Amino acid sequence: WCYEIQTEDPRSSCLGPEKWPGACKENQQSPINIVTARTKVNPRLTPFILVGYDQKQQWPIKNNQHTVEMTLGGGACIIGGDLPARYEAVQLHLHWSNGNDNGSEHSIDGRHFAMEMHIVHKKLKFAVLAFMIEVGDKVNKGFQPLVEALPSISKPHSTSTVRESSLQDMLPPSTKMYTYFRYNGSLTTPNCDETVIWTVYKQPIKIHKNQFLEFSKNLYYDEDQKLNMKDNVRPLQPLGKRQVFKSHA
Amino acid sequence: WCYEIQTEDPRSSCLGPEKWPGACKENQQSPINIVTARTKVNPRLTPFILVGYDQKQQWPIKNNQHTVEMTLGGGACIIGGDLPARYEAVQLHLHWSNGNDNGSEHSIDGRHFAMEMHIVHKKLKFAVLAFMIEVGDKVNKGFQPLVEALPSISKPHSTSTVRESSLQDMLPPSTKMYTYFRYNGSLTTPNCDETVIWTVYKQPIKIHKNQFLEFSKNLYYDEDQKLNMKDNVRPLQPLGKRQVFKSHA
Ligand SMILES: [Zn+2]
Ligand SMILES: [Zn+2]
Repeated sequence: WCYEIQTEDPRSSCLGPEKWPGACKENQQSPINIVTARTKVNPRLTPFILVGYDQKQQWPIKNNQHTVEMTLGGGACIIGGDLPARYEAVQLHLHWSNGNDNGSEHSIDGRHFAMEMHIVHKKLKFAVLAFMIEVGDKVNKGFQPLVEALPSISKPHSTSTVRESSLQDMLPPSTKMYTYFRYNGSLTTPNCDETVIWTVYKQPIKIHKNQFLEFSKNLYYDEDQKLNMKDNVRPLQPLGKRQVFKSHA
Repeated sequence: WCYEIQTEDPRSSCLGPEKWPGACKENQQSPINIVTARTKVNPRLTPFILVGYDQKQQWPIKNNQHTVEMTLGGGACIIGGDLPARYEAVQLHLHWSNGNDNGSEHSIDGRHFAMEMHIVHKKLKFAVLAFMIEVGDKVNKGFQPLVEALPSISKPHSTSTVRESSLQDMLPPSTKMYTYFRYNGSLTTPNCDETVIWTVYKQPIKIHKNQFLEFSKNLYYDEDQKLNMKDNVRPLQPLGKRQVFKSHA
């Protein structure tokens, strides 16, 4: 399987998003488009309890042929937030594109952002905290460790390490983590298992244009390093019957 | 009203703890002694949601004639933790003594620590988060801002400001804020209103001996600066009928 952009090469054809196996063709899929005015409020959607996000560590990263995957291994976890149980933070990655728009998978009122960061949590089924990233005129110190380590994982399957930093510094301030949307869905990559509880935050994280451009300039999809990594996003999926909730009243 | 140590001067007598007015003589009072083995577990006592503790600020402090009071004004608040509603963080202060023991008001299994920090929250009746402080061989950077500003509030009613810092850096890591004790009680200073929900944490905060000694060496109880501030603790109160809960099973 590969993203649309990967099937543009005359030779070496492979399965585009429209031809993905597994549960990819099912009913409840992700991403989705959030229509703010149609969301129902649910009081129970109170801010999450972040355990271990304040711990600085050396995070092992790698180019997994689809994105930059940063392994967390349970050094942190989330409790509460109307979740069924406690979830251990397993990994983190991002989806991005060419410009300031049409780079995020989900969209809030038809608007796409520059990138989208996904924090996957394994039920101690999947709790994925999705954040939108916007490009700004200010350097975001919290994203510096990741940016600096990209030049090392240029080649697919490369492995490296990010200097001492915490998950907290990458996320927006806690006073901005009040408003979010919640809905049942699935992974946005094969086999697209429909066992995910999504939490997409309203407030985006802001990084500088140069930190942004650094991703596609350094990462590659293939061994020969001919295709720079970008447009690694899956197109919007139909809402179907499910409802999308908002933490706010 | 004044603490025991203040009634030792031959002249100028005033109301010691045993002669405090208001609700001070009532049934449900604080501090108390926590007997770990007699505490009942309550699942609902999950970690608190800290809102705004990660925000660095210039905190206005003052010697309020009884301790160092650091005003927070609601820049932060707590939600959850089986509390009835959301509580706004109003102020912070400490109680201390002469040595590594017998300096904390509460005690865990008859053991007292060097100091005790109180974070008061106004119901948006009172939610007070109490932390024990232990003296160690390592400098605690998070406590540096407060220590440096003590030399300024030496005189009673003095006012000053603490350099940019956050409430978070003073508290122990989140992975250590799982275990705590909860019980109904009151303020430990007149008028001793019995409208407090206490949360005393098991894991103490560690500061250097020199940061410790800095408190009594700099603060004074009186205008003429004759009595250094220490032993500003109230003696243990009888448990009575109420039960003390533990977050852990
Ligand atoms: Zn993803
Ligand atoms: Zn107190």
